[PDB]
Amino acid sequence: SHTVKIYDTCIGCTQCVRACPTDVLEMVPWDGCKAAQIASSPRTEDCVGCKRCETACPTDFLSIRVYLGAETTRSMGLAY
Amino acid sequence: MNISDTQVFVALVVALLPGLLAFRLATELYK
Amino acid sequence: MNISDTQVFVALVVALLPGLLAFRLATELYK
Amino acid sequence: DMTQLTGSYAASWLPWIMIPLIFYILPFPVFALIFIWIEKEA
Amino acid sequence: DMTQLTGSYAASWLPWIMIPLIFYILPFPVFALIFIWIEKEA
Amino acid sequence: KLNYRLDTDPVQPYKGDPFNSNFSTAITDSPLARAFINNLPAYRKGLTPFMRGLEIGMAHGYFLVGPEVVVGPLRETAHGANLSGLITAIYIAVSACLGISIFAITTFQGDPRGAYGSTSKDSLRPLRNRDEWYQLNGGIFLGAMGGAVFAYLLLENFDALDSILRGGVNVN
Amino acid sequence: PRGAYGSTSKDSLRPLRNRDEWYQLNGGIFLGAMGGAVFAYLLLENFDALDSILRGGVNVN
Amino acid sequence: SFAMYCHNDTMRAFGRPQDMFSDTGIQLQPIFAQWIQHIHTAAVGA
Amino acid sequence: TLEGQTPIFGGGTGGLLTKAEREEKYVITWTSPKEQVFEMPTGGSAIMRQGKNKLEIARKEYGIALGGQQLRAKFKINDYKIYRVYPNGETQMIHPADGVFPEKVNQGRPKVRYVDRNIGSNPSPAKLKFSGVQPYDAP
Ligand code: F6C
Ligand code: CLA
Ligand code: CLA
Ligand code: CLA
Ligand SMILES: CCCCCCCCCCCCCCCC(=O)OC[C@H](COP(=O)(O)OC[C@@H](O)CO)OC(=O)CCCCCCCCCCCCCCC
Ligand SMILES: CCCCCCCCCCCCCCCC(=O)OC[C@H](COP(=O)(O)OC[C@@H](O)CO)OC(=O)CCCCCCCCCCCCCCC
Ligand SMILES: CC1=C(/C=C/C(C)=C/C=C/C(C)=C/C=C/C=C(C)/C=C/C=C(C)/C=C/C2=C(C)CCCC2(C)C)C(C)(C)CCC1
Ligand SMILES: CC1=C(/C=C/C(C)=C/C=C/C(C)=C/C=C/C=C(C)/C=C/C=C(C)/C=C/C2=C(C)CCCC2(C)C)C(C)(C)CCC1
Ligand SMILES: CC1=C(/C=C/C(C)=C/C=C/C(C)=C/C=C/C=C(C)/C=C/C=C(C)/C=C/C2=C(C)CCCC2(C)C)C(C)(C)CCC1
Ligand SMILES: CC1=C(/C=C/C(C)=C/C=C/C(C)=C/C=C/C=C(C)/C=C/C=C(C)/C=C/C2=C(C)CCCC2(C)C)C(C)(C)CCC1
Ligand SMILES: CC1=C(/C=C/C(C)=C/C=C/C(C)=C/C=C/C=C(C)/C=C/C=C(C)/C=C/C2=C(C)CCCC2(C)C)C(C)(C)CCC1
Ligand code: SF4
Ligand code: SF4
Ligand SMILES: [Ca+2]
Ligand SMILES: [Ca+2]
Repeated sequence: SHTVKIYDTCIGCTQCVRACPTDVLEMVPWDGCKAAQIASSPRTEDCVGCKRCETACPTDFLSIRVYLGAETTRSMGLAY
Repeated sequence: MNISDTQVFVALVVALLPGLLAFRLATELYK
Repeated sequence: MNISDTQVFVALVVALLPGLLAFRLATELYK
Repeated sequence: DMTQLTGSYAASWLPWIMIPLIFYILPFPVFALIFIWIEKEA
Repeated sequence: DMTQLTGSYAASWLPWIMIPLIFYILPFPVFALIFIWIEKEA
Repeated sequence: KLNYRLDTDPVQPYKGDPFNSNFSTAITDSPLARAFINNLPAYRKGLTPFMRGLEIGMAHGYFLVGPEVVVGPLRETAHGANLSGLITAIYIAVSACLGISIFAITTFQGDPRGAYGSTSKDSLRPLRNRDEWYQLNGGIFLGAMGGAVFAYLLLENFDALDSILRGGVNVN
Repeated sequence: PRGAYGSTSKDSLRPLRNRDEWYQLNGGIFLGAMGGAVFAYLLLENFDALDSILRGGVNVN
Repeated sequence: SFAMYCHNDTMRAFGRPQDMFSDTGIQLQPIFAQWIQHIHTAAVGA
Repeated sequence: TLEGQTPIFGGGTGGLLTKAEREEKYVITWTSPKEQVFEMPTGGSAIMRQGKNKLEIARKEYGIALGGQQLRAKFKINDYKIYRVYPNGETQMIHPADGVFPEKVNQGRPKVRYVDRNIGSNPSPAKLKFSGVQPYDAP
């Protein structure tokens, strides 16, 4: 499966969670930013690696990073 | 002068049309 | 005057030793 | 010559194969199909 | 003559047997062996 | 306001399941097509795998001889052309049987992947056991060799068979 | 069965422990041996044609 | 189509023109187009 | 078992394949106020019925797209759930994980795969040679 990491520069804008097409990310309570929330990736097994979350992330540099790893049936996006 | 090779082959192909329709009618009557 | 039948056969027999040693080395490297 | 079956008509090779096909090649498979049809359990 | 493959070198039957063996006799068994090797379950 | 009109649709969902990636057409579900396909030796009910393989081999090895006989590089002479056709059929059939053997070897390890798993419901792939595949392969090889030899014997005796089918053997 | 084919035998070199397996083996042995012998016979009967085949002599015409 | 062109190439390189797909080897006559030509020529009486 | 009536659909080639019966399958269930036409995830148009609807799909992305871009965005339906169904009949409700949509922060959700630094402080790979840990996984 791919690896999705969230760094402490997250501002809790929830854009990456909204952009994910397979529900890998979710917003969890936090105290490091004004929004009082941070992104999390509890379901990286469903991550396809589309990197839509990285596209949606507004911070510079990215607060969410996707590292492509071992390929599975669902990470390759195979319906067969 | 009898018919040629092409005419015989054309007749064989044309005869397929009543052949298939005969099968359809026979199966329809069997119902 | 090129080599004879016996020389070709001797070369073929001799080439067996590097072949077996290559198989041994490949299997050892696969470990 | 009149020592063999021949044909001056077009495609004289057709009876060469159709006669065996209809009379002693296909009839046994056709009988087999009918036998299966009439012996099928309800 | 130049109507057939020949060989003036020693043991000219050797290409005659080895070209088929290496190029269209053994390669399919070798491919089968490799396929078995790469498809084996852990 | 919304009328799918599925009840009057000439093309129905396949086997009543609209989400099985298939349609009920004249090719897939007509009575004649169903009878023909299901009564082919690959699908005929009750057949042992060896008999399926035997029938398939006979048919395939029979017709595989012809192309090299007619348009092969030995077609200038009858005997050479027939030999080349027989050899081509034998080579193709042996390659196919080796492929079947290695398919059986690699597919049936533990629970097979894909359509040959225990939970698979692929109606088009009914040979779910390795032993069935090996029996099928033996039948395929023997039938293919037999059909190729039968075609080769018929072609080698083409003059005799031509005299036979014209009554020329009744002169004496 | 006596010896290595008994039920309690553990002869790993003799795995065909059933009578039906031996008859299935024999059927394959006979048909395979006949086919292999005929295949060698056909190649030897056609040695002249095969020699021209493997030397390209069939490409003259 | 293209593999047959490659077959023609290889056969010509071997010096085996009789095995080529050509008017003098293994012919592939477009009989339907020729028939259409003949019908269209004979339609006007030529 | 999962309750709901399948939408009106005449069939198509974008449905389930061998993977559905061999490895896994997904089911999206929802409730609509009326019967209306929607777009199937793999092409074609279907009619969702007035009651509770259940749709079988091959990939989780199909269900996520249908629920978000069509059910919520267009039809204002928010009660859809996505389940993963295994060949042995075992079914787990996977979306939403805890009954609250992931984009809305919910108490009790732990931080997963969080790195306590900015991305520019990842160690160089030369540090971790032969250690088996990636720079992003470094402590
Ligand atoms: C490339 C292409 C190509 C080519 C090339 O060009 C070819 C060729 C060729 C040539 C060589 C021959 C002719 C020769 C003459 O003319 O003369 C002789 C005859 C006689 C002798 C004949 C006599 C009579 C007989 C014996 C009868 C028959 C029997 C049956 C088979 C049985 C049946 C059973 C059941 C009922 C079905 C042939 C034949 C063929 N086929 Mg070919 N081909 C091809 C293809 C195909 C395909 C696809 C397919 C489908 C599958 C096919 C089929 C078939 C069949 C069935 C057949 C027969 O029978 C024949 C024989 O073998 O024979 C012996 N191809 N072929
Ligand atoms: C009912 C019409 C009829 C009848 C009685 C015959 C009779 C005959 N034909 Mg024939 N034929 C016909 C129509 C007919 N033909 C038509 C329309 C064609 C053109 C497609 C041909 C083309 C044809 C060829 C090419 C050859 C014959 C030959 C023959 C002879 C041997 C039988 C055979 O091989 O059949 C072959 C028959 C076909 C290839 C196709 C037949 C198609 C017809 C229309 C089927 C009729 C079915 C019938 C109405 C249903 C019966 C119902 C049942 C209750 C009785 C035999 C004298 C052979 C011959 O000349 O031997 C010396 C031969 O080689 N026929
Ligand atoms: C790497 C060296 C090398 C190369 C490239 C070739 C190339 C060739 N040889 Mg050859 N040969 C070699 C060494 C080599 N020879 C040696 C050392 C011997 C004496 C044992 C022979 C004896 C020999 C005979 C008797 C014949 C050929 C023939 C041929 C031709 C057809 C191929 C064939 O049938 O192979 C046949 C090869 C062998 C019987 C033995 C080969 C032994 C070598 C050392 C193996 C090399 C393996 C290689 C290094 C590993 C590759 C690794 C991979 C990652 C690439 C081809 C031009 C045929 C010919 O003349 O056709 C016209 C033929 O009939 N060879
Ligand atoms: C299926 C692919 C295909 C395509 C796209 C074409 C396209 C063409 N062919 Mg052609 N042809 C094909 C296959 C094909 N051919 C085959 C397989 C044969 C051998 C019988 C021919 C024999 C042929 C001749 C003799 C002539 C053409 C000609 C032409 C051209 C005029 C069209 C025409 O009316 O010809 C008519 C074509 C046919 C009647 C061929 C029948 C094609 C059917 C529909 C396909 C059935 C075979 C199928 C591939 C196998 C079925 C598989 C099974 C699972 C069902 C055109 C460029 C003409 C040309 O060159 O004009 C300048 C011409 O004179 N073709
Ligand atoms: C060279 C000529 C050789 C002989 C002709 C072909 C023989 C075999 C033809 C039929 C085989 C498959 C049977 C139907 C396929 C099939 O399964 O059909 C099924 C059909 C309906 O069966 P039931 O009503 O019991 O329903 C069962 C369901 O599975 C299908 O609805 O019943 C029949 O058998 C049809 C009637 C008998 C057959 C009537 C006469 C046959 C055709 C006559 C005309 C021939 C013209 C030939 C033109 C080329
Ligand atoms: C005419 C030439 C045709 C092509 C050459 C022959 C192809 C087949 C040769 C190997 C078959 C048996 C495999 C080993 C028998 C065997 O079971 O070995 C087992 C060996 C170790 O396996 P594992 O480490 O998984 O342990 C499993 C245990 O059961 C054995 O330790 O693994 C291999 O397959 C070896 C490495 C792959 C093969 C390396 C390259 C092959 C040789 C290269 C040099 C060729 C020289 C030729 C001189 C004449
Ligand atoms: C030439 C050619 C070809 C071939 C063709 C063929 C092979 C044909 C065949 C044909 C045939 C072989 C036909 C047949 C037909 C048949 C018919 C026409 C029949 C009919 C029948 C009837 C009408 C009757 C019916 C009935 C009823 C109704 C009921 C009861 C039962 C009965 C059966 C009595 C091809 C395309 C390859 C190519 C081009 C050229
Ligand atoms: C003559 C004669 C004979 C015969 C012989 C023979 C039959 C031979 C053969 C030979 C041969 C046939 C050989 C071969 C060889 C081979 C080789 C020499 C190879 C090598 C290789 C290499 C070196 C490489 C390796 C590798 C590695 C290391 C790893 C990876 C993989 C690879 C493979 C790449 C006899 C005794 C009977 C008798 C007397 C006379
Ligand atoms: C025909 C037939 C069939 C079927 C069959 C099958 C299913 C088969 C399969 C087959 C197969 C399944 C085959 C396979 C093949 C394979 C191959 C062709 C391979 C190759 C390989 C290679 C080429 C390698 C390479 C490499 C690697 C990867 C590594 C190391 C390096 C090297 C380079 C060596 C059926 C039963 C329906 C019926 C009867 C007839
Ligand atoms: C679908 C259909 C069709 C088609 C058909 C076909 C495709 C056919 C084919 C056919 C064929 C292609 C056939 C074949 C057959 C074969 C046979 C019948 C064989 C037999 C064999 C034998 C008898 C052998 C024997 C042997 C052995 C086993 C060993 C020793 C040696 C000998 C040689 C004695 C048509 C279009 C018309 C129409 C429509 C429908
Ligand atoms: C250990 C080794 C070795 C040895 C080897 C050997 C000993 C081999 C042998 C081989 C052989 C000894 C082979 C054989 C094979 C065979 C075959 C491949 C056959 C086939 C057959 C067929 C294909 C048949 C067919 C048939 C039938 C079934 C019926 C009808 C008729 C016919 C003929 C068609 C060497 C020293 C080199 C090196 C080191 C190691
Ligand atoms: S890479 Fe794609 S699937 Fe994975 S978390 Fe990012 S947006 Fe979601
Ligand atoms: S990772 Fe980026 S997109 Fe996601 S919440 Fe943090 S700042 Fe927003
Ligand atoms: Ca007589
Ligand atoms: Ca030639």
